[PDB]
Amino acid sequence: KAKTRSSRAGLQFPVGRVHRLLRKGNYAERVGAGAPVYLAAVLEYLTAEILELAGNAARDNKKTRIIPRHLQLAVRNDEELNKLLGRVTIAQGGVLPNIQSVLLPK
Amino acid sequence: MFQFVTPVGTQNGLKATCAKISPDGQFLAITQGLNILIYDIRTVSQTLVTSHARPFSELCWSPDGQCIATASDDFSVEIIHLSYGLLHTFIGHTAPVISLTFNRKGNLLFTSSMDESIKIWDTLNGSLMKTISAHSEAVVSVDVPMNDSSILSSGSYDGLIRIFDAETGHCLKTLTYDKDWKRENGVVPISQVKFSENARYLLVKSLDGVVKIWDCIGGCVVRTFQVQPLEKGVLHHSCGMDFLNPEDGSTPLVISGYENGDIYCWNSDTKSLLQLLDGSHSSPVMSIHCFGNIMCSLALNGDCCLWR
Amino acid sequence: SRRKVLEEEKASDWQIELNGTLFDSELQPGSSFKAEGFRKIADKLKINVSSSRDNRASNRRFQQDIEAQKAAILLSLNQLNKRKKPVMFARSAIHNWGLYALDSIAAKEMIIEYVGERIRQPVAEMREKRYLKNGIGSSYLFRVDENTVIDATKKGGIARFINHCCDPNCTAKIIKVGGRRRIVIYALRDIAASEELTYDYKFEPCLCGAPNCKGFLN
Amino acid sequence: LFKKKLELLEVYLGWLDNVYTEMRKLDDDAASHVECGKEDNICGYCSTYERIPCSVEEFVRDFGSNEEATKIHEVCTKWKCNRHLDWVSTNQEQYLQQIDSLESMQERLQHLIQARKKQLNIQYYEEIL
Amino acid sequence: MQIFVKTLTGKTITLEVEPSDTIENVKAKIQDKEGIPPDQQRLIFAGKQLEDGRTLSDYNIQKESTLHLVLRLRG
Amino acid sequence: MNILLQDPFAVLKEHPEKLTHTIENPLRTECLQFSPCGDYLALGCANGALVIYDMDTFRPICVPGNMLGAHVRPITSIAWSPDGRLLLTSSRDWSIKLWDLSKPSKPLKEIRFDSPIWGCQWLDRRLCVATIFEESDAYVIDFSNDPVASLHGYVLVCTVHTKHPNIIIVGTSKGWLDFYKFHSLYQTECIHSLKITSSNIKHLIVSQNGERLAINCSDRTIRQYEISIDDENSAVELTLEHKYQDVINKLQWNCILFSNNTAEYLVASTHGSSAHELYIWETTSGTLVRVLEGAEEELIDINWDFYSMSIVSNGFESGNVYVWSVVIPPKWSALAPDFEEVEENVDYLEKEDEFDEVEEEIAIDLRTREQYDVRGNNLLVERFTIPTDYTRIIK
Ligand SMILES: C[S@@+](CC[C@H](N)C(=O)[O-])C[C@H]1O[C@@H](n2cnc3c(N)ncnc32)[C@H](O)[C@@H]1O
Ligand SMILES: [Zn+2]
Repeated sequence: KAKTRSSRAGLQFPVGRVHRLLRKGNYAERVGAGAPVYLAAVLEYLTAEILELAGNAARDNKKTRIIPRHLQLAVRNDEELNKLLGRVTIAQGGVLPNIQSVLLPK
Repeated sequence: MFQFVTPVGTQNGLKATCAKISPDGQFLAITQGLNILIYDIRTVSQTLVTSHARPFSELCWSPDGQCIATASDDFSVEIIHLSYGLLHTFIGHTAPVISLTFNRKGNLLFTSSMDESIKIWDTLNGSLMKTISAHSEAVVSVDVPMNDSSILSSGSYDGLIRIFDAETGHCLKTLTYDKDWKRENGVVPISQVKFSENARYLLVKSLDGVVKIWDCIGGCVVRTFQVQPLEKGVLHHSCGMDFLNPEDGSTPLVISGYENGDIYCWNSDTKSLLQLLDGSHSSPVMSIHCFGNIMCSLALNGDCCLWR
Repeated sequence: SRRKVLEEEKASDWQIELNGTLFDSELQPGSSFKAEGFRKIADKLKINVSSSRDNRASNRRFQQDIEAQKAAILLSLNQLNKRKKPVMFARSAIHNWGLYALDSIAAKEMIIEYVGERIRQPVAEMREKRYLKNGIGSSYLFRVDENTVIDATKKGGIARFINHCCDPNCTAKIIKVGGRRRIVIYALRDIAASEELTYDYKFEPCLCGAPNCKGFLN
Repeated sequence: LFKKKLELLEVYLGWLDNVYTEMRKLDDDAASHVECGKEDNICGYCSTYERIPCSVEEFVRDFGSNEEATKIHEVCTKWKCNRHLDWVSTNQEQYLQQIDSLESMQERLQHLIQARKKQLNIQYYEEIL
Repeated sequence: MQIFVKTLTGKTITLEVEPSDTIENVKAKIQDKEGIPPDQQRLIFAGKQLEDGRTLSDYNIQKESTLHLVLRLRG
Repeated sequence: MNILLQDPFAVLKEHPEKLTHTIENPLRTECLQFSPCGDYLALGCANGALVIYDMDTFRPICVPGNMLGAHVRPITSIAWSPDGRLLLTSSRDWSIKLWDLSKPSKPLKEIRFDSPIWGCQWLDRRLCVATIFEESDAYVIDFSNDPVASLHGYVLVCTVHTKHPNIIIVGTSKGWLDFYKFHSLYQTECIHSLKITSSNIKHLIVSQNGERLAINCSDRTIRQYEISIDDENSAVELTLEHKYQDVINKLQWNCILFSNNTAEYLVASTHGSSAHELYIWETTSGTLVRVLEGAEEELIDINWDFYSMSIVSNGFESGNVYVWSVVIPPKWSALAPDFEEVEENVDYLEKEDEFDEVEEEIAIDLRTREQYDVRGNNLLVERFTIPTDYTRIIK
């Protein structure tokens, strides 16, 4: 019987899909047979690392549905996920609360 | 039954605290205020002068018979080489230190203080290693076993008999309750603790003359020795106790000296008393130290004796 | 006999001066320890790991190892509030035991859940009465809601080692995970390393020790 | 008891130190024979200082093209061979730190005598009383 | 009689057994209650690993005792 | 003991998981070797300096050869004696030096050669087996009075079988395993040979019960066989069990090692650039299970200690010695006799009673000792103690 290529490596993200995208995206003339697996592992690691902080935020905000504001918080509150997404803008993410100290009353 | 040999001790001077035989059954280290007497066995004595500023409470030999540690109330502890004078001055405590002992290898020394804490010192490099603050009371006795060197028991004046580790110093098991988890007037200070020869059972004496043997794996008492009249069971000093595993002994014995000059002998397996000695009644026996088939007893005076 | 006087004066004077130098304390009194000295004085004069990313990665790897093992079975799920900071327990000022942060933590961040056995209200009353009976007199009860309380006197987490202080640096909120209410402890203000975790009990004597402070836990 | 304990200090000063210095000094001529033969190329090997024989008649010509590998006074090397390290270079260093260790315990052990004496003066101060 | 089996994960199961049951019977009981095959588990009591062939009563186990179940985990 | 009392969840981990300490050596380390029990660490420094640290303090306890006879240049082998008393070492100074650790000022015995050394190995009696540089035969030095005797390219690594100490194994510089039967004193005939690769064998390790063997080829692979012996030391066969390698960047291996008795785990250290980690595979299935990730430099050597259960490895660029050990956290649950800690809110069930207020003679053996601990390490083995030297303490 068949056995999905993304299940032989303990991954959730599809490996046949990533392989077809690498093949038909015109990145190189030939694609190693283990490159899609590595890339899919890295993709699911990053998405889990951001979804975890998003869930932590949505829970510490007494909701139970991850929502764009929670992703904006999870990203801009980190320090390395902030450099990976320094140029992006997350639609409906608002901004991070911050007020300068020269402005706060004395 | 065990016959007497000779009361060689020097009963003149200040009061003596203890006398522990050397690990080869050859020497007797007795203490007096700011000095150490050394009796050979042969009949001769030598003397070592210390560097303390107060009378010291306990001293114990080294597994090679080449050093002596001493615990003086000047808040420091002094390890002196028997032949090359004083060697190291551990000066980290902030309270009168009481008891001391080091492990089978002489690689780390264990000190109990009134700071409500314990300290693990490094002998050779003279530096401190660890500090274990797990008491709100007077930590009066610490003891590592001889066959093992990984655990150490700790008794205080609040009943807490803790077990820690020499490698990392965490609390492994506590067999009793302090004031917060029992009726406050049920407390009973612990005087002297002692491991069995295989570190599986714990001998313990309290300030009501009882002598218990705990199964430190199950945490439950299994044997209790006592004097059926309560005349001197109630006591006030570190009235010596010890263990006597005879060479090819059937069942080892427990020995204790109460606030009289009395010394008892109980068969641990049967609890039936076998023999008692007195004076040979004059003063509270301050310490007993046994060995393969011998025993040195020291009363509150310079009164010193031994048996066989 | 010249040695007697000579070495006596030399060593004695040197040793007492050495003790004086080593004594930054107040030179408390005390005799030897063959005297039956209890000195049970009330006031004592003496004293008194990698990152979060590594931790979350190790936790997810362990949980997915469990989920890969699950093909052989339930009886294996984990308390979901694993995102807890590293703390420790040691002797404290406000009371005997206390909880010290092991690493510097920021503000508005989860620290630990206060976990114990769930009981109703009359059971809690009976239990606190019986504890007052046996000399416990140290309530560890916590109110989840009107008809349920957590009891951590005999079973619970190290969150039972956090003392009440008139000025807290940690608060306690009530999340609902899996549809059930639980008590989490958030960092109110920033907390540096080796700092005791203060927290306001709101009980409705006080060894507070705070600069500004009131004499009642009530 | 003590004269036996630290008369070995005098042993450690004199006897093994002169034997090892003589064994170290032999390597000078054992190096000089091979050096003068080599200067008249192949790396003069070791294994010729044992009794410092250098069993040879005329080293400038006994090494001559006829026989190359030191048939007599046999050094390990036949040619520029990396088989050995040719310990003839810096051989003294071994003996040098050898005698350096000699001198180190010498100073340490002299200090130990003084400490023993500092304790034994007090001994006869207590034994007189 | 009841004995306890404490799993690392935080779960304790209260198995019903008799002192005359073999340890193999105990492993079978843990399976038929929880579905864990006896081959993959590992039972520990009082610091000593319970030996595969012997019996429960060999270890003097009586009712309401607790003992630890660790898994011989793998890929 | 300290383990019987511990809970059997955090004490029965299968291998180290985090690094705890990082010894710094002033010289550069080249060889590591624990004592037969996890007591002493005999380091061989860069310039023949040989120190013996103690695992309770991590600071030196004895420097053999302080009087004389010490080593002068990089050391290449350190082998302890099963009791703990004697210690064999060999360096690039061509000399093999056996030290009696009851008088560690000077070497007890020593022999000299005509080439650098790769490794010395103990047999009991007193007889070692040595592999010399560039030579094609091993050496049996039964030096109770200093005699030496001899016994497919070259010979690099030797190792004696664990169960049958008469069997000897050796790997060649051309791919040949050669076995020997020490059926005599100084005459040994082979019993088996074969050639499994075309490159140099670099390591020959064997489990403690002769039921496994591993080989590190110069090719970037690790060959694991299941050896077995029989027939009065004549029956000998090999069955290929697994081959391990680095699938991503094809790095090379620097040293390999097994677990204690059944060898359920294989630990290897990588060699190429950007290689700072140790791999840990199983051996039954052969799948990767762990990667030790502590150091920041190429790691040369490895050593496992099963009593304290710690992995020790010396860096290459710096010269430090990192230690990965099992860590057990302090349990507050111990502070009282009945303080059981939970992780999640447990529910409570109550009997109808709770609302309604209101000789011994057990077997006791105090002189008997315990043979095996929780892990399964054999206690009661003779553990000789290195005598403390006081001369270097007064200053
Ligand atoms: C969660 S327990 C604190 C743990 C306690 N230190 C121990 O050693 O277990 C809270 C209880 O400790 C005592 N306590 C805590 N904080 C206190 C304070 N500031 N003043 C007085 N008692 C306090 C009270 O008995 C209170 O009910
Ligand atoms: Zn207050």
